[PDB]
Amino acid sequence: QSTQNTDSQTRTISKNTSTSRTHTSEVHGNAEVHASFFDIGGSVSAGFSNSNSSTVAIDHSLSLAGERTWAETMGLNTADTARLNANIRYVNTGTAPIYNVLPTTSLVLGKNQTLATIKAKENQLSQILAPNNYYPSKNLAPIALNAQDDFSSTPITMNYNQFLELEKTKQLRLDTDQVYGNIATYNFENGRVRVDTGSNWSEV
Amino acid sequence: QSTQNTDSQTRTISKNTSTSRTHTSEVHGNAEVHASFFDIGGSVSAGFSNSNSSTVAIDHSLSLAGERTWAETMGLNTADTARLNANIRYVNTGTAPIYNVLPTTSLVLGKNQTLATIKAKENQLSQILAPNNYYPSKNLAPIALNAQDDFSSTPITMNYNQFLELEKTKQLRLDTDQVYGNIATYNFENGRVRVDTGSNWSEVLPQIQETTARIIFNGKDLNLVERRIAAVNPSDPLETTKPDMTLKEALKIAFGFNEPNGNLQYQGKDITEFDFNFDQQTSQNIKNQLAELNATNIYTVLDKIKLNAKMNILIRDKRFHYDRNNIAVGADESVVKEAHREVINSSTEGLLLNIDKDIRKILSGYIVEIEDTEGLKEVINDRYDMLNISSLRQDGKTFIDFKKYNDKLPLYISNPNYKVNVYAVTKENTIINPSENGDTSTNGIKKILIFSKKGYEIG
Repeated sequence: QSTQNTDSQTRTISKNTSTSRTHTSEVHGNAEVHASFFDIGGSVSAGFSNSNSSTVAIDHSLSLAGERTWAETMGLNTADTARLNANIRYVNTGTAPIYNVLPTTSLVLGKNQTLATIKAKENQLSQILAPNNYYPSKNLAPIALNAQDDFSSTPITMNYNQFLELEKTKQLRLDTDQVYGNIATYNFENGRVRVDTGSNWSEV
Repeated sequence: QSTQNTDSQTRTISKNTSTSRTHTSEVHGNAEVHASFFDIGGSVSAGFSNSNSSTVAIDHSLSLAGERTWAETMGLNTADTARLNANIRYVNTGTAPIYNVLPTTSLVLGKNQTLATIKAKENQLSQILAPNNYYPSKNLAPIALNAQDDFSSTPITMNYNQFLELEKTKQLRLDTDQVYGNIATYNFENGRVRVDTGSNWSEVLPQIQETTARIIFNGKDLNLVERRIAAVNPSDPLETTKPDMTLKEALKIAFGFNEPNGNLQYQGKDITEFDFNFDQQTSQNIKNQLAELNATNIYTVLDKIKLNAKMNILIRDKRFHYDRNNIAVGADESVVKEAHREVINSSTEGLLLNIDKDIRKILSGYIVEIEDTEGLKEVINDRYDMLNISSLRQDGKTFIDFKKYNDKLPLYISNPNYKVNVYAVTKENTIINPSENGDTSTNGIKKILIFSKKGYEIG
């Protein structure tokens, strides 16, 4: 949205001049009946008047125009109406811990109208998820997911009709499709439990 | 935003011409009555006038229009209203150093409204974080985090409603979710300690947490010091291969404690002036061990307390009361003034006296009043914000500057007899609230009374 304010002061200085030439004819008539005690008369008259005028004129003028303009504009794109951001936590109810946790989740509207399918990026990585624990911990606030893309440079987009349906129905559900994560194994060499980045729980 | 200035000069040269043709009719009437001494007349008249005109005209015209236009425009996008930038430092309170430090942090609004979660990028890398150190060092300025893309080419974004809520509430908190970082190991080949980029402390820290007892202690300058000591889990056969750990041996090796006269001591202070705290599992196990040992005082049997894995032992100082976060804050009325009495010479501008470094951290500020012989309250400078009157010294004589508010000049002794009182406020008494109503009469709060001397005695 944008607002525009505009002021405008206009000084208009105007000149005018004029001439005019009039030519007037005229034909008059008259009749008359006079009456007295003993004197009665009558009279008939007619008149022929020509005339000719010429009017020469000139004008000067000023004008001071002050204007204040208020304007407001709201642009929109129907394909990119809304951007999303999820606040989510990770829960381990299992028995073994899982390392380098990257869940694959899904934003879904309605019955089964899937908005988007997003794999967890490097901002969303969980190094350790021990069992009976949360990532992040319960005292802390949940994490934010707002980028479908890999290098995470694109927000999660919603078009117009889905935006209207979301603000009407308020039904936006989240599915956990699959979870990536590695095993750390014991080393008999030095006792140190080390992560194999190659193996994952998907195999197991 | 953009501003536009515009000038416009317009020359309008205009022509006009005209004709007109008028056709006029007219019907006149008249009556007349004349009267004289002996002559009376009357007359009736009527007139029929036609007429016809034709007016031919022409006009020329100029116009000079000068215009100056000012314009201003402010564009905005509601999804990308604000960009953020954090100034942050890295602190190592641990014991081993960590290499190639990349913390994963989180910008959070409100209660739990998370703005963003950002992993530290290559601009934000810390090569070394030795314990008891900062990255960067304390003399230098903290580092700037302002990026989201793993390639640092996109700034962190805030929309409109969050921007309004931030400028209203000013509540923007920062969470440290997890920290990436590597171990450097010793090489027996050439002695050179080398970084394994493959291994990280993520592999190691839960192994330490699940096998040790944790003890937190704050007797060294009221600072929470955490140490984990390996202790036996009986249900794990490999874990039972360790030698047994009594509590007293653990406190000796972990905190530098000693028995210089057969009595366990931290520095010159007895262990009996420290109190113990346990979570429910550890407290239950200590209860069971004391039930088996048939003893009551734990302080007598510290050489017999068998420790186990996953224990948690908080050891604090009884004299100073603490908060929810176990930060030092302010002791009992039997502690404050019980020992803050020094024999020193009174003076103007301020009070040169030596306050113990531990004790001073529990005081938020001081209140300076003057008492009449009969007894009258004329506080020298009131309000919470001007409360702080303490300073730092180069030889150990922590000042209380009484010449802070009197026009950058000294205290007003109206009479030599006039008593000069200086009091202090425990962090649990005077609060963080600064000038809520601007009134804030310092009289209405818990004040202890440490220094009280006569002005004439001052000389």
